[PDB]
Amino acid sequence: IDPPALRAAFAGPLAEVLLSRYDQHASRLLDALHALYGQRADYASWLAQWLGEVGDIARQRPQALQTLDSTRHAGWFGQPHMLGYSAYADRFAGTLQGVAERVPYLQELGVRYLHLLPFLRARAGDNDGGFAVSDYGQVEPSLGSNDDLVALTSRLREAGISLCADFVLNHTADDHAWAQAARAGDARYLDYYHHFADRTVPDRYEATLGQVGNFTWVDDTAQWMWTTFYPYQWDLNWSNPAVFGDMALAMLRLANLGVEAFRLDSTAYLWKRIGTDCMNQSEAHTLLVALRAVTDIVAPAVVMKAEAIVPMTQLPPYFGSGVDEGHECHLAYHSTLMAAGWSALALQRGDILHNVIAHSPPLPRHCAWLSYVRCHDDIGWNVLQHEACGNAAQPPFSLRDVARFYANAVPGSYARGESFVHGTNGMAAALAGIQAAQEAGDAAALAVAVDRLVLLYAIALAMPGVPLIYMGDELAMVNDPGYRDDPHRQHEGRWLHRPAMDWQLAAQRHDAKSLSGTVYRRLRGLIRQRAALGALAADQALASIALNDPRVFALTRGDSFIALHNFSDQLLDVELAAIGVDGWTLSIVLPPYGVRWLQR
Repeated sequence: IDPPALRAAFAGPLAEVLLSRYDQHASRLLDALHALYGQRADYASWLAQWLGEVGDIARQRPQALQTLDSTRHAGWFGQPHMLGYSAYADRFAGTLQGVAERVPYLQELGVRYLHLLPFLRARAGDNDGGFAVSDYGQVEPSLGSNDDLVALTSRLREAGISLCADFVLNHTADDHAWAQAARAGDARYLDYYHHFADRTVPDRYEATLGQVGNFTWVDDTAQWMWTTFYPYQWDLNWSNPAVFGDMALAMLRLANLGVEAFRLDSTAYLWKRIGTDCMNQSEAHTLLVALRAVTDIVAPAVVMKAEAIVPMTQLPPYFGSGVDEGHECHLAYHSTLMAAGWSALALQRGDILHNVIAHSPPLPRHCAWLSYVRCHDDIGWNVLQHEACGNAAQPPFSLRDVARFYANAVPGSYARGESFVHGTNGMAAALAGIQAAQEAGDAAALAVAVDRLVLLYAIALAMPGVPLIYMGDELAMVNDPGYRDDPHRQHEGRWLHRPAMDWQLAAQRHDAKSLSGTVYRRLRGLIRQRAALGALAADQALASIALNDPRVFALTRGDSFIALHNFSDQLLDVELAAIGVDGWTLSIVLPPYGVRWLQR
C-alpha cells in the first residue's frame, strides 16, 4: 500500500513525462497485481523492489524510443499506411544485420510493421521452431547478439518500420537459465515453474484438463513439471509474483533494444485453477492488463498483440473485458477471416465471408485486427467450426471438403497443399493454383490463379488494423519440398511453406512481365490505394452488406468505402441500388475472382 512511497521507489533518488504517465496508469497496474498477489505476505516487499527495478529500466530507455513514446498517438498502429510482413530472420536474410541490409526491399513494398519469428536463444536440439525459448534477454547466436538487434531496430526505424517480436510468456525451454537453476537445486527458480512432488495434485488438475499429457517427470528437479505443450517446454508459475516481475522486466529490456510490438504467445494457459480447464481464466487477462499498464507507463510506443488463434467470438476479451476494455491487448489475429477466405475461395461462396464480417466483433477504441492470408503455420480449419454449421443467411459448408480440396485429394483441384479436420500446409501461391499452373505451363490458368491470390490479399488489406503479408507471397513463391530430404526437418511438414527467400526471384519484381513482377505490382497497387484511404483507418466502422447473390461479398469501411468481391469462376454484376451506392471506383461488373474498390 501507500502510493506515494511506491511512486518514489519507481522514481528513484531524483522524469516529468514518465512520472505523469505513472500517475495516470499505475493505479490500474497496482489493482491488477493486488488481485493476483495481494494476499501474499511478501507482496509489499516484492512490489516496492520490483517498481524500483522498473523505474531504473524506464530511465535507461534510449532517447529515440522515449521520443516515440511521447509523440505516438493511441491507435497509431491502425492507420491506413500500416502494412505488415512476417518472416523468419534466417530464411529472409540469414542474420539480423542481414535483415537490416534488406530494409530497402521492405520499404519499397510499403512495409511499416515487421514480424520476425522467434529469434531469441532457443533450446538446443528440438525447439519447436524457436518457440522453446532458452533466454529472453539474448539473440540466437547464429543470428547475432543484442548489439545487432539494436542496430536492426535502429535501421528499421529509419524506414518507419516497427519490429514485432514473439514473447512466449506461458513457458520456457527446459534449458532456460531458470530451468537450469532449478535443475541445480535452486528452490527460488524451481518455484518459477509449476512443479509437484508427485502425481497427486497433477491428477486433480488433469481431471478437467484437455490435450493440445500436461505433466512431465524430470530427474534433475525430481518433480513433475507442468508441460502443456512439448515435454521440453515448462509452464511458468504466474501465480508467483517474481515470475511476473522478471518477465515484465524482460519485456521492457526487449522494448529498450527496439522491439515495438509483442506477440504474446499461449496467453490462454497463463493461469491454473483446479476444477477448470486452466484456459482463458479471468486471471490470465488480468496478467495482460498488468503487462499493458507497465507499457503504458514505461514504453507507450509499444503495442501488445494476442497470438491466440481462436474463433473470433473468443477474441473480444483480449482487448479487455468490461472495465478493462481498451486496457489490454492492442491487436488480435483475425484467424476466422483468414480461414473463411480460403474456404470461400474453394467453395466459390462469398456468403461465407459476409457471415464472418457481419458477425465480426466491433473493435474497441484504439484496438485493431491483424489480418492475414498465410503464416508459418498450417491453416487450422477448425476455427471455422461454428460458421461451417451455417445460419439463416449462409447454408452450411464442409470443412473436410475444404481441407481435401487444398490437399488436392479431390478430382478437380488447382491447389497443391498437403494435409498436416487436419490443417493444411503450403504457400498461398500453391493453394491458390499458381504452383499447379506453373507446373503445367498453363498461361490461362496462371492468370486466374494470380487473381485468386490477389483477391484474398485485397480482403486483408481492406481490414481495420495491420494486414500481414507472409514472406514471399508478394513474389508468389511456391512450396519448398526440400525439407523432405534432410532427417532434421523431414518430420516437420510445415517446412513446406517456410522457404528461404529467393533474392533472385525478388529481383524479378522489376520485370512487369514475370509472374513475380505481376503479383508484386498488383499487391503494391492495393497497398498504395489502402494507404490513401482514411476510411480504412482502424477507428472507422467495418461491416458487410447482405447481398442476394451467395457468390458475392461486399465489405464496407466507414460510410464512404465499399469493396466488392466475386468468389466464383463466372462473370457477374452487382446492382448499385443493392448496396446503396453510385460513387467512384478506385451496376458494377465483377470478373471471375475479381475485386472492386469504390468510395463516395
